[PDB]
Amino acid sequence: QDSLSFGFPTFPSDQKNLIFQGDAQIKNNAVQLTKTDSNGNPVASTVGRILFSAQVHLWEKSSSRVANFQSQFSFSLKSPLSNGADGIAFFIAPPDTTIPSGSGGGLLGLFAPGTAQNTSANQVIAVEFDTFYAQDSNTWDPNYPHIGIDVNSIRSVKTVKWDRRDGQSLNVLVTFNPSTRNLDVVATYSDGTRYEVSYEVDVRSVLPEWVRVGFSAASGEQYQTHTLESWSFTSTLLYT
Amino acid sequence: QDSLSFGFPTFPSDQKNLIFQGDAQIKNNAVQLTKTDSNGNPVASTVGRILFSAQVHLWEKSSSRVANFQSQFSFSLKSPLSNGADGIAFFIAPPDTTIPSGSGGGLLGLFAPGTAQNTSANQVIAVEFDTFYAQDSNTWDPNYPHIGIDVNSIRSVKTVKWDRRDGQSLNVLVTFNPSTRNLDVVATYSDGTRYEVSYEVDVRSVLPEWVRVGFSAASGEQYQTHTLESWSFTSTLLYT
Ligand SMILES: OC[C@H]1O[C@H](O)[C@@H](O)[C@@H](O)[C@@H]1O
Ligand SMILES: OC[C@H]1O[C@H](O)[C@@H](O)[C@@H](O)[C@@H]1O
Ligand SMILES: [Ca+2]
Ligand SMILES: [Ca+2]
Ligand SMILES: [Mn+2]
Ligand SMILES: [Mn+2]
Repeated sequence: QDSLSFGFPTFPSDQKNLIFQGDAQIKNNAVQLTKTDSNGNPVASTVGRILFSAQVHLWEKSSSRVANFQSQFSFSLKSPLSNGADGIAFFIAPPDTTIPSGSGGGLLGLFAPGTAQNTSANQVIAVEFDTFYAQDSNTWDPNYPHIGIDVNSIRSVKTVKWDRRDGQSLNVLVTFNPSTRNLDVVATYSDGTRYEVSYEVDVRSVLPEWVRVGFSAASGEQYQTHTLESWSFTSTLLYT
Repeated sequence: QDSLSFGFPTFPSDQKNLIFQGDAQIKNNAVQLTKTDSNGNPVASTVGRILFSAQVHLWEKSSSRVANFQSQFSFSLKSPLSNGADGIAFFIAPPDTTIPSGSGGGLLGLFAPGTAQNTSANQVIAVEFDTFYAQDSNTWDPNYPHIGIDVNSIRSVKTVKWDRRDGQSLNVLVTFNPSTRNLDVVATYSDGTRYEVSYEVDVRSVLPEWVRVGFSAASGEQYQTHTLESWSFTSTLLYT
């Protein structure tokens, strides 16, 4: 289809169109990307991702068209630790994408250690909300919590300072305009605090014509829940 | 998802989200539901169907909601014969539906011969565009071409006389309003000739909560091409 849209105002346990990978599962009408024990507390060493089952037609070689897409979602992170980790990301990848071996912790379930900073070795565009930046292990990160735009590498092409707020929902709107090739991210907390970051990228040179969209999160030695609360997505092919 | 929408203005050969069954295949930017020969001519004894791959949440018991949905599509029928057969149908059925054994010809690839008129044995709602009605083999049909609403039986609960026009595209809008439980069908040719048929039906008592939607067509001894040219669909769960 040239156009596709879907909306999850909440996530009831009865799901048919989500691909669950790793530890991801539905609990209390939300998607818990990372594992929680019986009491709902976060645990270490866990990775989980979800993908929408239908493939999205991102661009079409034959017709010179590229999709205009918008992804709106909300999530919250909670941890009793002072340094909850590692973060959650909205991502776009080839349809057969699976969790790479050893992609836990700071790799966010998106990259393999050996090629995490090798741009010619990956095909992924992701928007990360990264809460762990210890310079000794997450050497590629700026030294503070941040929102980053990742294009084929865990070392973000761009980051902006962000504040992690325990148990508070962050609403995010990610949009891509094929005319300007701008990928824009706008995130807000309920008190109006706003974060914005934009990057120009030709998706046709990074991803295949058909892709799958979803979310990924992970926790290494440090941990926190990564709860996806709602998600709506729309995409339509346009002449450029 | 509570809401789902997709649009196919045309059908390029590179499809990823369609389930093809029987003889259905893409050809010249359209879906040819029934088999054609090397030159594009329709042939006898063929059945074909397509279904969109993502499942539609038609109703939700826990919340007492039922979806409002709209399906718009256009198709054309062509045949060397003056009495082409057998017809095309838009249908909604359980997700695992497959072509029933012996469902060719007048059964339109939707019902099994032995239970075609047994309402307690089927789970399907279909809107048929039936061009063949000989009473020796299609004993359940009115004696004229017709559009019909089928609820668990090949013997339509409601029909309207219709005119088959060789090679002309018919534009169809099928809508279901949960507030009134009315399934409405409006079909029009480009010159403005219009046909309408509606029926009140509680989808909750006929189909499961999750379903798949698609099209089916067949040709028995008499034949014609059944070309699906475009298709758009949208569904939204509503409390009514
Ligand atoms: O969880 C914090 C931290 O723990 C370990 O050091 C590794 O798993 C890192 O990749 C991760 O960033
Ligand atoms: O095609 C016309 C007619 O041919 C045969 O008689 C059978 O396949 C019927 O079911 C069909 O309606
Ligand atoms: Ca990090
Ligand atoms: Ca018939
Ligand atoms: Mn980072
Ligand atoms: Mn009929």
